[PDB]
Amino acid sequence: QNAQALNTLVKQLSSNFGAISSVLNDILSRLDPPEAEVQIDRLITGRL
Amino acid sequence: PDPSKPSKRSFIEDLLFNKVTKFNGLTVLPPLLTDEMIAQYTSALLAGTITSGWTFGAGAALQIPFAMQMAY
Amino acid sequence: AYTNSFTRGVYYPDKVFRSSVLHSTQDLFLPFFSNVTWFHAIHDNPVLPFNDGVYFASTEKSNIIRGWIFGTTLDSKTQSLLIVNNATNVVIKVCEFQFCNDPFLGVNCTFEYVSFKNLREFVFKNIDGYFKIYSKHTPINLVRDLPQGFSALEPLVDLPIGINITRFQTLLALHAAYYVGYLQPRTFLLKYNENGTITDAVDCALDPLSETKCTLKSFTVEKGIYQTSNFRVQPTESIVRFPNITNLCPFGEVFNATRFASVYAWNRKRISNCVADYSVLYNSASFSTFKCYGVSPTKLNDLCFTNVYADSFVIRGDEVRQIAPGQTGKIADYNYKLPDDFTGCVIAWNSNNLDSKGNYNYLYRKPFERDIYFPLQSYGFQPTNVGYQPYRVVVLSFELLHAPATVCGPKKSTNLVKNKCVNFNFNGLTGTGVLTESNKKFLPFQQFGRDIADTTDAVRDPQTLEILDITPCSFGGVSVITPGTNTSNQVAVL
Amino acid sequence: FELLHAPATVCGPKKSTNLVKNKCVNFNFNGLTGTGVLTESNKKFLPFQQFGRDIADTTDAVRDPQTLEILDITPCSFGGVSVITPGTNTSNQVAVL
Ligand SMILES: *[C@@H]1O[C@H](CO)[C@@H](O)[C@H](O)[C@H]1NC(C)=O
Ligand SMILES: *[C@@H]1O[C@H](CO)[C@@H](O)[C@H](O)[C@H]1NC(C)=O
Repeated sequence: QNAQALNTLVKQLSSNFGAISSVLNDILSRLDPPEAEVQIDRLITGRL
Repeated sequence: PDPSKPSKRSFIEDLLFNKVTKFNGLTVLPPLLTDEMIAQYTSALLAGTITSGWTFGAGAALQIPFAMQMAY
Repeated sequence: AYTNSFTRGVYYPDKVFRSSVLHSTQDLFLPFFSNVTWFHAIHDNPVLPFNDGVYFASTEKSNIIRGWIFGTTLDSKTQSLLIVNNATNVVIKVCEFQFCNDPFLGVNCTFEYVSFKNLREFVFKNIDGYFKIYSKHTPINLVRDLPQGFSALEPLVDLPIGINITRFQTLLALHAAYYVGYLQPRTFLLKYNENGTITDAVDCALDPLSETKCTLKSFTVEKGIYQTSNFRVQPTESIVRFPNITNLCPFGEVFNATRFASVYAWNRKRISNCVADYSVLYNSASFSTFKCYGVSPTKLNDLCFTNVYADSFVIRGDEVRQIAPGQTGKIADYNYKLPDDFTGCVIAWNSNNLDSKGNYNYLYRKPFERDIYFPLQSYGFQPTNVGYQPYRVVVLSFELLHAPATVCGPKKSTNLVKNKCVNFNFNGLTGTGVLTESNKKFLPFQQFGRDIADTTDAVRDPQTLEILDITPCSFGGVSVITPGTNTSNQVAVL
Repeated sequence: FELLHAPATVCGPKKSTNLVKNKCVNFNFNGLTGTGVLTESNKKFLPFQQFGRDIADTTDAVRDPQTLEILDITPCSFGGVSVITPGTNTSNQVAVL
């Protein structure tokens, strides 16, 4: 059960949660802050 | 406990241990009591049970012949 | 000469009243027990750096220090803030003053104002053009050095000077030592008493017990082990890798074409195996619009693509708005459709001085479909027709899927360093970790590997086709083993 | 526009009213609004301080912009109602806490 809980938690990092990408660095390397922040907030809400 | 092992566990305990089996900010902390320390506690409880019955629970470990302990 | 800043150089950070509370704040404070440069005025008024900001302090017996100069050159070439206190009149000016080769006082202006035994502490910082002054005057009985102790400074003045300050100098009265300490972004815990006066402080980055007081929001710490922080190793240098190709991408052949195609039969040119400099297209003033839906236009220089396609055709001016993801209309739906998940930029300019005559060669009628009483209609473009003028539009479609990148912009590569923690960039893909040799057999078509979390596991070096493993640099929880502060301030760190 | 909570030098064309103490009132101090009881206080604001704050970041006290005295803001008395009732089947009479 504990292994499953951790594996689930890690797999969630691959989710977009409405963002253009699950990868945080790919958002930052592509968008200027005024737009990057929106995509990041979507990931923060999902990951939090 | 088996004195020939790197960790003084009993034959049965070894059987039990042989049956039960990242970079994302997820880490695992060690337990305070290592398997060796747990083995020492079960050894003490077992040695107490065998040589002094229940007296070690209440107070001092009072030796009693095992057959008499069973009589009680 | 240098001295110990101790616990001096904390100020009331805001005009908010607080009392009996252990509040915590981040601002440009003097770091606790750091060194400050010690200057003398016996038998010493150099120009010092201002950096991100300055704590200043001085000790007096005869009011020798009477002023300050702030600016970049301090020589009448730029505006320089001047503060002087002569007898009972404080004078503040921000003129392009002509200062002496060695400014002292004997015993295009935008602003003017006119109003050891003594320690006078000040804080100077220059945030978005605002010169903020905090200060505190207190009686002392000490000649040798700064007194040890705590008492916080109120804000007094805030001057909207708009001056770029990089250097400063003091002004001495000649017939009083002073100290200069650099402010840094250090978080503090501040003990507001019943009167609301800050009576004690704890710099967060001082030492592990101070981290523990910052983590528990308490000036007293109980006997135990406390997880104050996470230790993470930092990178040393960056590593930038791109295919070592010098061919330039033929954008001129798209944008400066003799003739554009009609929208019913739009052209699709493939751009590949080249260096794409998008600064030219972005900086050029010839475009009426340059709107990106995929990525920001200034990131295009670092980022790179598997392929880039240029969709080239002529439309009427008022229809420019329809070439976008999420749009509908007679053009967006009938003759030229983009994916609603379209990644890229739509660039357009008028051709009123080139295609217009009338010019009847432009005809109009799924995403990227070319559809080669009729549905077919055309325009007669004339130079006398804005919304009815022809526009040349080029849509740049970018494929960012993680695969070998053929189009990479004008950025020079660096050498690659193995077995060291580094900030890497492989074909626009960035991250931080240790690049090592690997035994991971990537298939010839594979460029990137991934872990369970969808993070990069390994990469193929784009210049030399070898596989490098990416393992994040060693990290873990810190914890501070401490007896109670009633027994000791000594601590040990796990 | 700088809206940081500090003494306001630029305030628009709105007439002030008299201030009423020890009564529940809808207040507006330099554009800062809320509802509560304005009372005399012993909170020693420093000369540069205009507003005080509580743990929740709500306003604790204010300095009156016309006369520089400090007023405490305590929200007007409130609490849960509860209805003590023997079941309606027994009776429609009720008592209120
Ligand atoms: C302060 O200066 C002394 C030399 O007087 C030096 O040994 C010490 O490491 C310096 N400390 C810092 C934090 O710069
Ligand atoms: C606060 O000020 C009073 C004097 O008004 C003083 O007696 C007291 O020690 C100070 N400290 C407190 C109570 O915070």
